[PDB]
Amino acid sequence: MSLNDFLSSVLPVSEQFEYLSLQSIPLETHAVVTPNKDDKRVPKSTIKTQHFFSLFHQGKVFFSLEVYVYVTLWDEADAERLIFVSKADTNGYCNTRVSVRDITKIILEFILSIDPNYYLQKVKPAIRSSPELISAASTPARTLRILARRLKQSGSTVLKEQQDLYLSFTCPREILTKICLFTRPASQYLFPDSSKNSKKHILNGEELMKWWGFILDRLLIECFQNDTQAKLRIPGEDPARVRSYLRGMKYPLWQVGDIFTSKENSLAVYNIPLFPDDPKARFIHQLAEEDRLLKVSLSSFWIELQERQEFKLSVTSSVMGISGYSLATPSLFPSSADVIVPKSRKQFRAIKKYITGEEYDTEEGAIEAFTNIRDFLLLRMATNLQSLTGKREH
Amino acid sequence: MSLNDFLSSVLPVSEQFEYLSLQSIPLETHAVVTPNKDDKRVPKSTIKTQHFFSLFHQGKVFFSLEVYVYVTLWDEADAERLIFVSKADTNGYCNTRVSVRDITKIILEFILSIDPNYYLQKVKPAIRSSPELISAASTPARTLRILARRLKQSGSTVLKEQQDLYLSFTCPREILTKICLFTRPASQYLFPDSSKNSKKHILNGEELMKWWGFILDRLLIECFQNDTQAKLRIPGEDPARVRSYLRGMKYPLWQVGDIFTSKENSLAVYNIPLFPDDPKARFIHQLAEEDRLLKVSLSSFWIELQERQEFKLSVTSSVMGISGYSLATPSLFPSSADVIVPKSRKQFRAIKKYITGEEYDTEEGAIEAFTNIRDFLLLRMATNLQSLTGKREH
Amino acid sequence: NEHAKAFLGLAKCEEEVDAIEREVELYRLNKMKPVYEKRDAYIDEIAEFWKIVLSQHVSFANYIRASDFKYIDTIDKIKVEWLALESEMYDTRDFSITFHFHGIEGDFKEQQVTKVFQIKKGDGILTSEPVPIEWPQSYDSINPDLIKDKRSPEGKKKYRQGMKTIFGWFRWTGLKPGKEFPHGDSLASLFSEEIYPFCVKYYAEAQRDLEDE
Amino acid sequence: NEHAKAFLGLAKCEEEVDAIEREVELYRLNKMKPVYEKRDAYIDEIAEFWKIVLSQHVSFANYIRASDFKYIDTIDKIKVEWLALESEMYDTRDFSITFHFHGIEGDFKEQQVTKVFQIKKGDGILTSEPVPIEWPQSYDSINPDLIKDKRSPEGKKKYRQGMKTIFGWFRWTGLKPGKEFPHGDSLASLFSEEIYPFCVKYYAEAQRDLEDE
Amino acid sequence: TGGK
Amino acid sequence: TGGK
Ligand SMILES: CC(=O)SCCNC(=O)CCNC(=O)[C@H](O)C(C)(C)COP(=O)(O)OP(=O)(O)OC[C@H]1O[C@@H](n2cnc3c(N)ncnc32)[C@H](O)[C@@H]1OP(=O)(O)O
Ligand SMILES: CC(=O)SCCNC(=O)CCNC(=O)[C@H](O)C(C)(C)COP(=O)(O)OP(=O)(O)OC[C@H]1O[C@@H](n2cnc3c(N)ncnc32)[C@H](O)[C@@H]1OP(=O)(O)O
Repeated sequence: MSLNDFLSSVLPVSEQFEYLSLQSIPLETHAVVTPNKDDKRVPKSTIKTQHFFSLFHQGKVFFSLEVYVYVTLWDEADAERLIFVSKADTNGYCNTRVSVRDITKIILEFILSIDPNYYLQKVKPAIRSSPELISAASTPARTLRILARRLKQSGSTVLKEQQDLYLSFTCPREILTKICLFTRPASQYLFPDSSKNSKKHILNGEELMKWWGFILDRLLIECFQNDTQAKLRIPGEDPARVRSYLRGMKYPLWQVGDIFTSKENSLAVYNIPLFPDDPKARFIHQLAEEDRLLKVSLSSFWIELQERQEFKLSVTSSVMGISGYSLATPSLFPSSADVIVPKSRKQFRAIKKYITGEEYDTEEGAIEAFTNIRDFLLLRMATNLQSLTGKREH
Repeated sequence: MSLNDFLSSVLPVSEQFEYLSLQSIPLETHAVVTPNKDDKRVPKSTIKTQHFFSLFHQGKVFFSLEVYVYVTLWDEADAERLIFVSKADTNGYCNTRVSVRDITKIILEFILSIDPNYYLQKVKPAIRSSPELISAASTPARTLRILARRLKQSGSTVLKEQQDLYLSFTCPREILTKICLFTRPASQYLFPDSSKNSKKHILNGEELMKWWGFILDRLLIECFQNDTQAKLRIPGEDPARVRSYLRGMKYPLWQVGDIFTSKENSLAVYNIPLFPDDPKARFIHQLAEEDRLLKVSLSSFWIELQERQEFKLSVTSSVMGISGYSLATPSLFPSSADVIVPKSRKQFRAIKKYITGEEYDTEEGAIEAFTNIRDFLLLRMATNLQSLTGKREH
Repeated sequence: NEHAKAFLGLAKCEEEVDAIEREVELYRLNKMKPVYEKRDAYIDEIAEFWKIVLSQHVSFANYIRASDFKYIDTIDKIKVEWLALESEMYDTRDFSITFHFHGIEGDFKEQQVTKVFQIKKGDGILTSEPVPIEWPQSYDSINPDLIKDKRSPEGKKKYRQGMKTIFGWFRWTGLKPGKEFPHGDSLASLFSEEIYPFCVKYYAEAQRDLEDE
Repeated sequence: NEHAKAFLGLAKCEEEVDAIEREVELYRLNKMKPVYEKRDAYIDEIAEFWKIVLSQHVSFANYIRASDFKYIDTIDKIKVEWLALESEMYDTRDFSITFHFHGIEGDFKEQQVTKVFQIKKGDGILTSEPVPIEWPQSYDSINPDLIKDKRSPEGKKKYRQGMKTIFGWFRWTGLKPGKEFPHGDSLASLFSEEIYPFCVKYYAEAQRDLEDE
Repeated sequence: TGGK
Repeated sequence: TGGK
């Protein structure tokens, strides 16, 4: 079913909401995990895409989520996809009450359903290929001159495009699906200053970990196979201690550790995935400078991560990791109403900024975010947020 | 006994160390606690002084402490002094091992011994009083003109000074002595970047609280009277919970709460002391802006402090408070060797900056701090750090 | 005594350098005036030049309502004039900004407005004076001069909304902090110091072959 | 086609404004040269002028060893010269700094040194060339040209120490990051842009009646 | 100069 | 431009 169906089935009955599913243009990027030179199998291509969502109520935004999906291709039919959950926030300006927990789980169900091949149709290359082009390497003089010699010679000032420079791939509809996230509460992630709002509920470290752990639990049971790999890791804690939280989980296979183990290449840098704004990436790049990357084993990485302040002087954080196959075969190219794919990074940023760029220390910002987001979609993109009729009893 | 005696009696035997006791010029300042208009007794004068210490070993600095002493005068003989412990740090560049805990306790013993009247001799007024002076309100032209008309008329370019504009007070040698501190671990406070040093030991929230709690315990037993008031407060915790830590203390009168209670004026702002860089001051000034100062009772203050992130998303912090009379009558005007009192705020800052201004991500900074500090004292002040022969067995 | 001489001289320089800077500045102000004259002449021949510059400039979008762009799309000309040339009675930092809008059928009027910005005493803050402008017919609801009571609950609500539009920026003065268009001074300065002086840099960037800039 | 005309013109301006700025700048450079000539003449009559300025300037102390002040107390003159005047073969941002030290009996020699700073290609970083100077006799231990091996353990130790003295700043080039005097470029710029141009502001501040400034 |  |  569609994104629109999913959200409605978790929002209160009779109630009306609106939402925004923004999506980046799938860009061919470097490997999620740093590859080693002398290695049999290294990635062929890594396709990165961002899904950013926001919910609105009565003309106010109140929730947002930012998730990256990474599709890695090793060869012909050997693929693999990873869903990385970056940020999730609320600003406490919802007039009504809702389960953010269920909204968040639902949006991930949706993402899980998407056929990986969807990000593989047209992919923006990291570096592309008769001259006479105006690009970043074009002083304004050059550019104006160019438009001159292109007017004098041609009727107008545009060219030819058939234009196909724009990658394309395939892989099996059912692949290995990974989910990775790093819990770390903070006053706000996507709604600046919203922490100054009294009605905003902040989870603490231990509260957040359980919160996320429950959502993944639900996804493990309902969306994955009974042999799926579920790993939990709580930096600064005892394996006995974590096993105790895990006794809380309803899914049977939760174990301590992570999904990076691999006895092949037992060296941190060749195993640890590097995501946006992630502490794992952080600590890795820290070693790159202080030159130790080829000296810290995977085992040591975790032990050292715990030290060096950050974790040592901050509340409970956890690393969750999932790795298995989904019950149903993920096969769902989202409709124009499931997603909005801006023409460029520039437009993507600009629409996002209407939200993550506002000041939420008052209801003003959250109302501003809503109007600016619809006005803009309508004006410059000829669209409009989706409306929702909630349909969940009690 | 002298500061020099105190430290030596806590540093290992035969061992040699050096230290710096820097002291600000006692400045007449505003009240520690915000006074209410319609109040019978409000402060007559508040004298603030800063004591800043550093220890050195083998040409490296490795420890520093910054404590303010506040002497408040209500009238003729009704005085009161408060020792506020602001910062304490290490950079983990001590070649040898020492009890920072004992060094820190010792330095506070010392401070406790000082006769309050010492800060009362000459005090720099907040605002002072035949014209023709060159002051902050003197454009450079004005100043040069002045030096001109002062040369043409006089032999030189200086004036007359007998000059007495410089306050002076007295109070009983034995007064009510308060000690206030707010535990809050952090990667570093006085040694920038030192957290990047591997050999530096960072306490966490619960580790720090016990650390401080033990030092005050020692001071309560050894330096105060058996009816002294000792209060502990752990924002975000249960009165049952705190009472459990307190069962650890050797001093019998530790209770939950703080030393601000006072049923007289049950309103936060008229009770809470405002110190440099203190969270209590922080949260108060927060209310001044959002205009609630006259609406938050003392009781509520503590309950609200816990919320609004900060505490909600940070490790264990405690508020310690002491209030009683010292066993021995504090009566000890420190010698030229107990303290170094720079000629001005400007020189004070400059010497301090040699230490708190360095970069300690390597032994270089800590060595630089040492040399620059002695070179300067010798050159511009004709002094030199004190040397210590440690004398503590095992 | 030869020291009283040196000092007395240094003071003269001190009161001088102030009036010297004013000069090196007015020189630039002058050198640049005709340069913009020429450049503007060309610009005026280019279709949609300013509509394009103002949708390309990334920072500008942040100051104003998304909806204002329907009216911003209608800017035929922007001319910045540094007042210090027309009389030494002005701060070398003072300037006026003239906009021309080509209106829209049955919604927004055609018009040309000049808002004046000059530094006021106290290092000096930048201030302005309100100036008339014909708010779009769409913006009736949030029109300050169409609101009966700005202090009423639904009145303060609609008013604060109109104060976030670029039309609301034409009222900005700099003297009622928190009350008027947000950061009106920063925006003015953006025009005088970035947009106007570099319009061409942004037009050329809007003109990149291939969607993805 | 009238658009190909506008555009082709705008490009001319674009290659022009670069050479125009160079002009408004050289104007200032010129206007200011004689002004410093006068001002310096007076300054040269004032005893201890620079010793006083350099101990008053708060930020300057941070760049150098406390001990260097014994030698810094000996600076009779500092003269900054902007190279762009002596030939258009220099960046409007290039400049030389001339110091004069009156030495000390049996320790530090008397001397006058000129270090040259000019921007190098690649927006351009500021660089310099080493220049001779007679390090104090006290600083023998940490004298780079008195150290047999800079790579030896006790050799790298003493060398890095000398590289934190203001004498070590005379070697700085800008091309061996992390290896030479720390922030040598920021310090140079402090001289050319703050200390030299405002020496008098700091002398007057050193001259406050009453210890506490 | 906040910017939104 | 660190400053020490
Ligand atoms: C890996 C990552 O993505 S990390 C991002 C983590 N994000 C942050 O730290 C940003 C700040 N945190 C927040 O904004 C939010 O608290 C979130 C997103 C973590 C959760 O929001 P919530 O609205 O608290 O959660 P949700 O609505 O599912 O309910 C959470 C619980 O608190 C309760 N709750 C809801 N509103 C309130 C309120 N105002 N006060 C107290 N409790 C409340 C819910 O009933 C529920 O309790 P239950 O389990 O007993 O039923
Ligand atoms: C209100 C205020 O003033 S708040 C300021 C609090 N400061 C900070 O957060 C700044 C960072 N913290 C630090 O720099 C330091 O850890 C301090 C000052 C808190 C304490 O320093 P320490 O050297 O750890 O303490 P001290 O030498 O007394 O010994 C502390 C304990 O750790 C042990 N210890 C000493 N060195 C080390 C080391 N390298 N590794 C592990 N443990 C060590 C000691 O034996 C002792 O344990 P014990 O009680 O079992 O004997």
